Amino acid sequence: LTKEIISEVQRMTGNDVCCDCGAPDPTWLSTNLGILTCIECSGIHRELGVHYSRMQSLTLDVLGTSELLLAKNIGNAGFNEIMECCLPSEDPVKPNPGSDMIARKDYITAKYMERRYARKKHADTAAKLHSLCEAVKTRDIFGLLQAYADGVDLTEKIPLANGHEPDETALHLAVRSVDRTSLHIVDFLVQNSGNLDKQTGKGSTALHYCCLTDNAECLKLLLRGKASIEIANESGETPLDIAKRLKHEHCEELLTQALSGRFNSHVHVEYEWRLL
Ligand SMILES: [Zn+2]
Repeated sequence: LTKEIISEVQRMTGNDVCCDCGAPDPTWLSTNLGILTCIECSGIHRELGVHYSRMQSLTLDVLGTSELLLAKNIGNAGFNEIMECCLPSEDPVKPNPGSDMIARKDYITAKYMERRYARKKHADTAAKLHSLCEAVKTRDIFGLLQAYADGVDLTEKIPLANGHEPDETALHLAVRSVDRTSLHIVDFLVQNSGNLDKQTGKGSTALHYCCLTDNAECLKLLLRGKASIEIANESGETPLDIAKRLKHEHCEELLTQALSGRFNSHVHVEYEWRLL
């Protein structure tokens, strides 16, 4: 299963060269970005910290299918189309397979931390948030990626007109609007948001939302991201309380596992991998 998704990921057009230096056959995956790098560039990404890039060997390490949602939907070509859109013209800034560590470090820092080569699309804040909102509603992963390239705050409230509760973020919206074909939209937000605990005007966190609709797959992504299970909504309920009350067994079992400090390592989720 995971092996079949990995071979698919490796065969994606553009995934045959390291995202950052061109080295052939990259095998290191940045799970929150859906891209593949050579081992050398991989070493620099590790230094950036999990708030920027979470590395794992695609062919050597054991992975939960949930960690391949982004790899399956993004890929080097698509990612670089946005992140290297403004790479210098007559100034060969991008490292090549023979480049030293100092050179990869300077480029990788500028590319990912500074976003020096990304296409800055939107005319700031207001626009950025609106595009993020639309990207989620249309389930467009590259639209989410662009918002992230523009440096949008993924945890900020979005200009949503008919939200379920006031002050929803893109994560609240994503959780209640994605399905088996679009879990990766929720995943992108979970792996690139520093705070998965934002609350609606009624104190609801994305976890609460998951329990209200018995969305166990989104719930699994959130727990993997260590969203806090003890935050209560304005009525005093925690997500576990909601799950019990509505009798949503799967959600109850998952939250109870987490509550007892025994939650899953390699998190698998039901998704339309389309590997037939
Ligand atoms: Zn490389």
